[PDB]
Amino acid sequence: SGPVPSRARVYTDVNTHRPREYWDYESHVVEWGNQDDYQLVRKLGRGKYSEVFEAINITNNEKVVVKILKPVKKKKIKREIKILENLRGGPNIITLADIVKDPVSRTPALVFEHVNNTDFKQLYQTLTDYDIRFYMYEILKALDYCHSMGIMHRDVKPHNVMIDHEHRKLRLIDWGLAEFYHPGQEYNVRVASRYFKGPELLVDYQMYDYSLDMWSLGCMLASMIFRKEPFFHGHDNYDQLVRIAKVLGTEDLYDYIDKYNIELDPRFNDILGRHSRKRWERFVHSENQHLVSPEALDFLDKLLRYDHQSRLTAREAMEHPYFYTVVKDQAR
Ligand SMILES: O=C(O)[C@@H]1O[C@@H](O)[C@H](OS(=O)(=O)O)[C@@H](O)[C@@H]1O[C@H]1O[C@H](COS(=O)(=O)O)[C@@H](O[C@@H]2O[C@@H](C(=O)O)[C@@H](O[C@H]3O[C@H](COS(=O)(=O)O)[C@@H](O[C@@H]4O[C@@H](C(=O)O)[C@@H](O[C@H]5O[C@H](COS(=O)(=O)O)[C@@H](O[C@@H]6O[C@@H](C(=O)O)[C@@H](O[C@H]7O[C@H](COS(=O)(=O)O)[C@@H](O)[C@H](O)[C@H]7NS(=O)(=O)O)[C@H](O)[C@H]6OS(=O)(=O)O)[C@H](O)[C@H]5NS(=O)(=O)O)[C@H](O)[C@H]4OS(=O)(=O)O)[C@H](O)[C@H]3NS(=O)(=O)O)[C@H](O)[C@H]2OS(=O)(=O)O)[C@H](O)[C@H]1NS(=O)(=O)O
Repeated sequence: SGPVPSRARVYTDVNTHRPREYWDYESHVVEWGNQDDYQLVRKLGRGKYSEVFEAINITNNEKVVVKILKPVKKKKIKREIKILENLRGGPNIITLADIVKDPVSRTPALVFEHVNNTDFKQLYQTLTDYDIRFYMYEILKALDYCHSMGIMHRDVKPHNVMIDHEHRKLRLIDWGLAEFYHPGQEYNVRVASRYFKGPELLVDYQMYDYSLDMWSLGCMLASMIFRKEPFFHGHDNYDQLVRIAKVLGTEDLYDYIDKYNIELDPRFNDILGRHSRKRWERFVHSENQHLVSPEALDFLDKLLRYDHQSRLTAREAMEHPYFYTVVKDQAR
């Protein structure tokens, strides 16, 4: 009889009470600049939607990052630009410095403040328990800020968390998948990376909200305290839900399905089966035990829930005992 509607527990009508210009990005007017103001120094990477370069601003010798966008709908470019502008200056949000076009190619490119990146692959094993708590708290600052501004990131993963460990700075980047939250809107479930997709994406429930990001955060946390990246490592979008079900159990999954009257893909009942909810001690061993504590397990359990409404909000997560010490150290 159709899925049951859902509304965000927090920041439900933030966009409704703001002026139309804030969230109606299709009508945003962009003043494009000349990319000749920047000389590309070196290539940093080739992402899924763009190519990234370290560049120099020849007008003031500023080190910057130039993200030349691959051919995509101008609607998405406007969306990312508008979101970056609305969030500019927020805590732990990457800063859009300029918006330019190649004078000959007319290809759009976004200019960002430079951040001294540290690769998460080599940084995982460097992180102590306290470092994990600290950087999780910083990510929570960024997520709560963007959620309070009516925006869900929809692509939270280690690749999109730049960390300067020398100065303990953190930036949440890559807002090309972010969207404005509007109550009752049905969103595309073909977003985010497979390993960090919330169950609502895998079962094709389109009326999701900021809580999606929180699920992603949980996944990240599970990979850090357990030293298993990625934690839910599925072959495809169906095997991803199967890998989740083998940990969280199938009982809560089918309760979630029935609560929202979600029409499950018939190829799921052939592979989901019946699984108990595993205790987290199952994943603890001598190599990761120093990163696991009762507080970490309680926090992670409150993040990884099938029901998106029952997940902690970013603000609620910032108040968990797992971060107490961090908060204590931040009062200095
Ligand atoms: O520029 C600059 O910057 C510079 O600056 C400075 O330097 C200076 O100035 S001062 O002042 O300072 O001195 C200078 O130098 C400059 O400026 C100047 O100049 C320039 C140049 O000159 S000339 O010579 O050239 O003139 C200029 O500029 C120009 O222009 C501009 C513009 O235009 O803008 C630019 O361009 C670019 O970009 C753009 C954008 O931008 S913004 O701003 O906006 O950001 C773009 O455009 C876009 O596009 C187009 C086209 O298309 O082509 C148009 O559109 C239109 O049409 C369409 C059609 O369709 S069809 O169908 O046919 O195809 C429509 O529609 C749309 O689309 C479609 C499709 O796609 O298909 C669709 O979609 C979707 O959806 C649907 C839905 O349905 S239902 O069913 O649901 O109901 C579906 O169906 C479908 O299917 C889908 N599709 S798919 O594919 O996906 O599947 C729809 O329909 C839609 O979409 S949406 O999204 O919207 O929804 C539409 O609508 C239309 N529109 S309108 O507007 O018209 O109405 C347009 O135009 C647009 O669009 S929009 O959206 O945006 O609106 C373009 O393209 C570009 N180009 S390129 O080349 O690059 O590519 C630039 O800049 C230039 O150009 S060029 O060419 O040159 O390059 C300016 O203006 C000046 N200034 S003043 O002021 O002075 O004048």
